[PDB]
Amino acid sequence: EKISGDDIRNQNVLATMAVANVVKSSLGPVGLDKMLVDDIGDFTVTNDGATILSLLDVQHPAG
Amino acid sequence: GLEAKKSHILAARSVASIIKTSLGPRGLDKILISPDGEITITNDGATILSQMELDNEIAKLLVQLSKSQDDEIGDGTTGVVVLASALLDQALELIQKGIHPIKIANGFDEAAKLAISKLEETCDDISASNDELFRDFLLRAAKTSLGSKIVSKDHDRFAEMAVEAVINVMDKDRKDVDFDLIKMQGRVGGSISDSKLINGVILDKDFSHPQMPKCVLPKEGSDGVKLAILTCPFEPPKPKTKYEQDKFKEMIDDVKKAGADVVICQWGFDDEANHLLLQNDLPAVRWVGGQELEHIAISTNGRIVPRFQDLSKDKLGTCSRIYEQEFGTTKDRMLIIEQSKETKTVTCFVRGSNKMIVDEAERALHDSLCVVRNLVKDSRVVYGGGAAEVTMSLAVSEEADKQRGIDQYAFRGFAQALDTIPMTLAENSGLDPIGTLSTLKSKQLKEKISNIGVDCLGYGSNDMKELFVVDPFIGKKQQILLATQLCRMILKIDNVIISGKD
Amino acid sequence: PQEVRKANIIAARSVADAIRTSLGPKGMDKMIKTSRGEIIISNDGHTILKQMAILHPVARMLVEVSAAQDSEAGDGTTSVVILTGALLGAAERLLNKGIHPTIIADSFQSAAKRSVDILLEMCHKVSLSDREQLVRAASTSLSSKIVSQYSSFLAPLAVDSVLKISDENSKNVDLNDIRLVKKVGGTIDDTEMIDGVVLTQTAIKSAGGPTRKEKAKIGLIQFQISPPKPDTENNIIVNDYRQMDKILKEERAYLLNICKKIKKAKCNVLLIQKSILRDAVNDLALHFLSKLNIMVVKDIEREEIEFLSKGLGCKPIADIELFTEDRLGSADLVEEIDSDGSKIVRVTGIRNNNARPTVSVVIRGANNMIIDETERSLHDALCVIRCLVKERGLIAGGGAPEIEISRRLSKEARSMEGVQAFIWQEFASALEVIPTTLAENAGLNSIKVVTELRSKHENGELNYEEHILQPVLVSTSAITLASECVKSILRIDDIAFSR
Amino acid sequence: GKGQIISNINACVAVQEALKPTLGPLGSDILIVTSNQKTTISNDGATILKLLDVVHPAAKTLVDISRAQDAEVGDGTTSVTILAGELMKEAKPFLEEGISSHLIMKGYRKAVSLAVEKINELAVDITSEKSSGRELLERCARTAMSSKLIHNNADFFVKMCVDAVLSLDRNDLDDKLIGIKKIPGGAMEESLFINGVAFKKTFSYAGFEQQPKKFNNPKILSLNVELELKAEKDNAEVRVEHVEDYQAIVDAEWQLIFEKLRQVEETGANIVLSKLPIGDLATQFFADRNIFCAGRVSADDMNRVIQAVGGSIQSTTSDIKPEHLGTCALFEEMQIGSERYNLFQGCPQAKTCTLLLRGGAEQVIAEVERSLHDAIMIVKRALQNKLIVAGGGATEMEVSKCLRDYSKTIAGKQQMIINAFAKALEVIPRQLCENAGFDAIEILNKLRLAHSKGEKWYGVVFETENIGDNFAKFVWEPALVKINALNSATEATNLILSVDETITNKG
Amino acid sequence: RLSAFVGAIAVGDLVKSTLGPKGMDKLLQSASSNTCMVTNDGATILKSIPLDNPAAKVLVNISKVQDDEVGDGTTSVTVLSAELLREAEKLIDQSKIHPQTIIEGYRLASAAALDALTKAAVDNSHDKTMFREDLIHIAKTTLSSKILSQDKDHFAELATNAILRLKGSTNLEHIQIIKILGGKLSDSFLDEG
Amino acid sequence: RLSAFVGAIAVGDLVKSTLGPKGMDKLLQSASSNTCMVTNDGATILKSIPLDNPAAKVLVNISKVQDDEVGDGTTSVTVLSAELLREA
Amino acid sequence: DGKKSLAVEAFARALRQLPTILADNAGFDSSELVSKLRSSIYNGISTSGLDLNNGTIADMRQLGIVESYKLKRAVVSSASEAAEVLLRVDNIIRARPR
Repeated sequence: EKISGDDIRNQNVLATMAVANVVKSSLGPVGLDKMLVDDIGDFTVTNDGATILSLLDVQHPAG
Repeated sequence: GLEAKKSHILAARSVASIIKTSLGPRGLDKILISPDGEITITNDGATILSQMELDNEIAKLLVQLSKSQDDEIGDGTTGVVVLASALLDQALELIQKGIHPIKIANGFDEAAKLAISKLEETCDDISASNDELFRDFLLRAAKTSLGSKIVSKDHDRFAEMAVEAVINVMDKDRKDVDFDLIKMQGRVGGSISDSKLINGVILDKDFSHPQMPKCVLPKEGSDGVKLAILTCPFEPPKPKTKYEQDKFKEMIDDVKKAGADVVICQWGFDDEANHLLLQNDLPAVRWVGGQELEHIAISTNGRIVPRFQDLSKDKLGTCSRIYEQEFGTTKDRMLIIEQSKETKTVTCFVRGSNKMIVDEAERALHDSLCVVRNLVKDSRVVYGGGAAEVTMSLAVSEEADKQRGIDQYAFRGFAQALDTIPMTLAENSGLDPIGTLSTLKSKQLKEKISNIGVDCLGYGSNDMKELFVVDPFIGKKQQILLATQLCRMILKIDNVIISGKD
Repeated sequence: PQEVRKANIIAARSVADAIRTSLGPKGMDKMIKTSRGEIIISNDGHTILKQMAILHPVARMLVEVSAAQDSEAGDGTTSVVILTGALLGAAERLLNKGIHPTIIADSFQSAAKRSVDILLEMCHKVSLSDREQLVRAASTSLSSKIVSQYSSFLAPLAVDSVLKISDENSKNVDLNDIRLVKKVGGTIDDTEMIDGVVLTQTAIKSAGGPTRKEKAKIGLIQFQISPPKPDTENNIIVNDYRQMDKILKEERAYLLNICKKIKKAKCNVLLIQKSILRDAVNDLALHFLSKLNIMVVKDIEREEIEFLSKGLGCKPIADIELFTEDRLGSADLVEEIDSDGSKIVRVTGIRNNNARPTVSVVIRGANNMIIDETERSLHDALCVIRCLVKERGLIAGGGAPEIEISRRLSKEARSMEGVQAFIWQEFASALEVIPTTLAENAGLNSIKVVTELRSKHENGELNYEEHILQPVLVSTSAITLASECVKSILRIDDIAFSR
Repeated sequence: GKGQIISNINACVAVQEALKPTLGPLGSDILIVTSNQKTTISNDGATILKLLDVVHPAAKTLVDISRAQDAEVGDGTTSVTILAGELMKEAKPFLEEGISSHLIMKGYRKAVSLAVEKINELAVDITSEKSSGRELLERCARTAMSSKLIHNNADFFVKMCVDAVLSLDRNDLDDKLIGIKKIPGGAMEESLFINGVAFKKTFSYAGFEQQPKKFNNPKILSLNVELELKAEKDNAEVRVEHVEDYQAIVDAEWQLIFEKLRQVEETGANIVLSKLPIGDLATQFFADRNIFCAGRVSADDMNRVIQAVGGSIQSTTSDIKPEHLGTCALFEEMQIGSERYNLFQGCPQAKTCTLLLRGGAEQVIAEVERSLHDAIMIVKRALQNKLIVAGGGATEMEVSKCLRDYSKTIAGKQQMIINAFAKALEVIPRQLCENAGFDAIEILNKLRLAHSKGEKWYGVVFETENIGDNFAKFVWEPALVKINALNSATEATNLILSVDETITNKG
Repeated sequence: RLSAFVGAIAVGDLVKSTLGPKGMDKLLQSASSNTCMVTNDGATILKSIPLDNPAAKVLVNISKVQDDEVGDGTTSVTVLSAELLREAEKLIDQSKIHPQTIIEGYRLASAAALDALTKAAVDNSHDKTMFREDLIHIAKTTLSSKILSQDKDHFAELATNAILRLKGSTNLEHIQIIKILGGKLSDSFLDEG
Repeated sequence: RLSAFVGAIAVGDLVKSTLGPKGMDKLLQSASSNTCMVTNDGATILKSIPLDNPAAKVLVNISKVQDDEVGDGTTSVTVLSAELLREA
Repeated sequence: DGKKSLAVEAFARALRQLPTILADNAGFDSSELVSKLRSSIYNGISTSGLDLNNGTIADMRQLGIVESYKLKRAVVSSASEAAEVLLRVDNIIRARPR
């Protein structure tokens, strides 16, 4: 598949929107954390935004 | 937005694509079906655009485009639409390149003003040389518009009808020509070889009885022939809802005192009344239309007399004579009224072997009359067929690079849009429009600038000089005007809102 | 059958529509995701078309055009694709007018041949005797590379290398004869141009190797020193210490006889082709050649075999029986220079009658990204110099000559007659796409900038103060290869399955 | 819920989007097809919104506020809707963030209250300073006529335009009092001004070459009944067996018609006007007495005749009073345009006039007539209101400039709301540059350069693309338009954002 | 008959664009798609394309015999055979003609075609220099439709002077073709060594 | 272009069998089915059969004038007029 | 001319369509009789014509089959003029039936 024009510009914004919304709640000392569940069924929770982005699964190549 | 600019070009192109192949002397005819069930076939866009009913608001501007031009010219009906549609083709490519339509419309205005000044230097004059030379080029000028019709066989005979009819209705000092001063009347039956040119009106009457003289007597060297125009018939009166002998004497005495001979009325006459008119030398004419009574008073300088007691000498129309001339073996046997002096109006006599043939020769003859109107008003004349679009394109293309602006692309597309007309005529003539377009250009460059047109009519070459095809210069200026003016009005509409019919 | 040609133009124009936005340093990159899962991105037009995995055959020809564009001019692989799609788009409206594609293909012949002579009129002819313009042309062309300051010393190195291997009047100059040898270590400022050749490997890593020899002969030997290994099945069992030495003496006798014929031939330096099948040279033979003072260099890649058989003037040796001294080469001095764990070997002073223009340049650097981009950085510099040697003169880039040719071709064609005027003026309208993509990718207004360019062409000239110069061979090989590419497309009237 | 408010946002933009190309004198025209099957094309926002008849209640508010703009002022009906609907788009992202709509509407009324105060500061009263009496109105008419096909002939058009306004009392002026009759054909520079009123002259009936067109002081009389012999519908049914009685009933029906016909001669009026067609019977008897009569006159032209010579309309020909008659100074019938046109001249009591226009086509003259209406409103409001403000981007950019500095001293949500209202003021100069073909990206940035140098009068040049002062361009606008536009746009916007739910009952 | 007449026209419609110097090239693609080659040779197109029509296979074996005698003009033979079958559909259906009569009609028509070429054949025995020019013009028509048409003007004297050096049997075993990469096509020369 | 050619051939295909003394007669039927008649005259067949093609009515109207001028060979004129358009 | 060559040639073949259809209506062979009739008339001695009775080509003068000059002239004339009208029309426009 090949997509050109302004259609791909709107897809790149929506792809990076869901990825950026993950760290918006964790910013600052008052920020909140979240759990990352894998396919095995285990999970983990931490307040560090770098650890969440390391284990974050991004399917779209833009994100 | 987007879909608006793209749909307007495609909608205007589809409507204009109908009359493209029909523009020319070799153009193609069409079949028009009237709502009453009659089938009409004509190549003139005036009838085609009027008969075709469409709800598209974009194409309605093309209907009003040739509506005002039909009275001024009448031969540019299908020529202005194709010329205006060519400007929309080049304007669509400029929109996709990021050029606003405002600069496109303003660019077409400067292209028209510069191109008109080019044809003003190359124009020639006819009547400015000799009066006899004027009728020389005018006689063969009407033969061009008659080549696309069945008239092309008799075109040599009918060429003298358009010239003599205009001279009678015009003055040397005034030089005023109007189409209302010329009456076009014809009936079904007969042939086209028996049609002559007669100055006067025809009442289509057998004079109600053969004993009446076929020629009006001068009445002891009187002045002309005094005829009566009345709205009431000559007969014993009858009510319209649900003594006779003495009534006849009272009506005849009023005619002798006024000095009238021919009695013209709107309704038929009694058979007993015509018996006493034989010995009194008083011819009677019955069954005359109401509209025909108005045209008689204009030519014969008469008046409308409503009642018998209103008869007067100044209200009687004066003509030279009234006679009944038989045409072929037809049993119609109409009447001919002559003048033998300059009138304020004329009437053409047109016949044909079929209904549509009568309307074919009637509209073709009227088209040549409108051309003569512009030749008298505008002394400057040029050969318009195939010359203008070729010459106007070369002048704008050379001056486009010197502007150095947005109008440079508008001038390039303007010259390419003009080339659509000669290529369209080349496609109608059965030749390659690719090689024909530049063939007209190259002959105007290496040799000299002249008028060399399309091969549709045919000649040893493409030159229009010897072929004697001339077009009015004032007509060519108004054709490129309304075409460019409407093109700015098409881009002027940025939104289309159409409601329902309640 | 026209539906095939109408679909081939649309399919090819859709490819050039994405490539025309990547032209220039301000062009937009394209995301490419391979089927294997590797994600790569770049603005190179040749890289996009190579990894695109093109299926449709007509679109596959654009890859060969970009490959031939880099093999000849070396620059403009993106611009040549844009011009190809422009002629297909301009000829699309010609098909609606009833024009057969053969006339369109034949009309491009007179337009391409005339555009070359017109381009030479506006071009300013230069000469190879002036080195001031040659260095400035190669230095400014490196502004597209990571190192701006280190590009100043690289310009005169590439110019002086070509002027020594080329005469005053030359035509065909092969840049593949100059091999760039990259090695980890060193710096960018330290670079040397080695006359004869430079290899990719060391000589002897063990003890006893001289590693340096004066007045040495170098030749290619495809043979290899190994113990006898017949293709049949054998069994070796040694139950006694005397039996092991007996077989060893029989093997060392065969290993020595190979070295005896080499010593009698006065061979200072030897070359053995690397073969993973069997062993190249036994360790016992290295100790035998150590006392003989014979330099041995192993692990020679197969790519350099054809390079060493030409520039060195020697011949490949398949068997020792056909090995003679007359088939070897000559070298004045052979030494191994070690700079920061380099141990690189250089050869100078060939002095052979069969010698040809082959000069090797050594590239040094610390990180892998240094010697990598530098190899491609100097590769583009030799291409610019190659354009001036084949065709003298240069033109000002930036879409200026594309419009100037369109202005002169449109005016001179108005004096033609008939078909000559209509069709042959459509080639000038397709040349405006090159300056248009340059203004759009830079954020400038499309129509407004092009109108400003047409204003200065009547008064001014092609020019120069911005130090932007495009070689003439890029513009020459553009229209030339595009005329043959568009012709080969329209001449295909159908595509059928044949097996 | 919030879904109804979002639905009202796109409804206001859809109405605004249609009025964007109609903003400005050079703007595009919109095509509207009424259910009456009559093609109507105009750039005036009033007529545009009245012919749409939008069923949407919030979109109808933008139509209703345009009628209020046409009532009090009458100019700027297009810009008042564009400015009102612009706040719908600016408040769209604020609704998703949780900002209440009432806090947004509250910040507008504080910004408009401060904007009206700045309008009076920018309005400078000037009459006789650096200007004369005649050149004051002439320089204003050439501004609206610029960038048009009449720019070359505008020299002769201004003289006829200024004299049309001065022909009426300067205390009460109305655009409907100035008549305009389109004459197809002829040169544009040959048009003349008429002091009286003219009509179409639809009379189709024969009897010409009588009733000469050269009069001195003819008396005008209004005709009601029909003077022709045969009636339109009814008749008289008489059954007689006598031959002589057949001719008697013909004159008997004519005797009843000649009764009221002869009474017209007793009045002694050479001019006879009637809304009904006059047959050949009345014009034949009036030919010997040199009495002119014209039928099939429109009702709109008959009302102007009463206000011209001070006439009256009477039912019969008996009770007509002598003071109901009127006369002009000169009567001349012009054949210009291949058609004869009657006109009146020299009426001192005339409250109306007529301005004839000539051109190459009817569609070309229609653009000249509408381009003149924009110039008449500028000439009319010059003498009426002495307080004028600089238009064409001048005032529009400054109102948005001051609100940016005043918002820095205000804390809370109202800071970004005023900044959003100041940004909402940028749509007016935008569409002016887009509808004129100029680039809106470059001019918007270049205009803000000199606009920050302290001079508040910098406008936008409508002729050649550039930034500069409209004071030299002679672009003038009254202060009542700028004040009422901000109040009408805010009042209409406050009613749309205040609707939480739309309830519609079917029946 | 419907499959043989229409099937033979479809075969002739493929190579009809390969006839003449102004003709066009036909592109072929296999399942692997990497074997695609652009060539104007009619023998390569017919032999490579598989066909399930048994009537179309007849023209394939006949074209092999024509290619062995000369090697050119094989495209004109297929097109001429296809035009006779295309016009035969109108002769059979609407013209009421027996198919054997059509076969006998070509026999009487072939005798008139050979007699026209016999009366129009003119040769000059004297002035062998003029006969050499005739071999130059014939070689130009054989090199047509091929890339060699560029240098064909230089290749005209190459093939003409080569045949004049035989003076013996027409067998082609005397002329050996050698092809080496590098250099322009115009660098070819004639060598008897 | 296709409606005019097929429409003209369809008119000629009706009277093509009525030409000559050895020709064939065409049968017509109405809704009542009791008005059926057998005649080979082209003037009776063309005028009775209604047609939805206005281009086909032009050939019928021309044949009406030709039938009054001579009266014989009207069928041959209709067929010959269709042969020129069929070969087109 | 070039474009007028096939147009005039097509008119000659349309003239032979009348005897072809006439032979089909009679039941005879239109291919054999019409073709053999052209060979004898081509060069000299033009007498015989198609006979619808016996099935051979015999003399039309002996069988008493002749046609009038004015009758055959109107057939070739009116048909040639009527064919040009239908071929010239490239478009058909039908209004709303009432």
